[PDB]
Amino acid sequence: AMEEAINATIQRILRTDRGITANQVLVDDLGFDSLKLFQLITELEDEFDIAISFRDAQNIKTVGDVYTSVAVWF
Repeated sequence: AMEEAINATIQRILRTDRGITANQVLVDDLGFDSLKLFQLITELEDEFDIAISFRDAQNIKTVGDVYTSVAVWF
């Protein structure tokens, strides 16, 4: 639900219909680069009306880490 929305945002940014799962490494598995990671953080801040610290954004490695970064607000 929250997760489905995060997956949709991930898919929109990467322009893919591939399935998204919590174990996927953003860079190694999904092909995020620095621009697309910036898009992800800022899109989610705007989508969910939340804020994610730079430090936490730095430390996000997997899809699951993205879920728990948003989950803390809900």
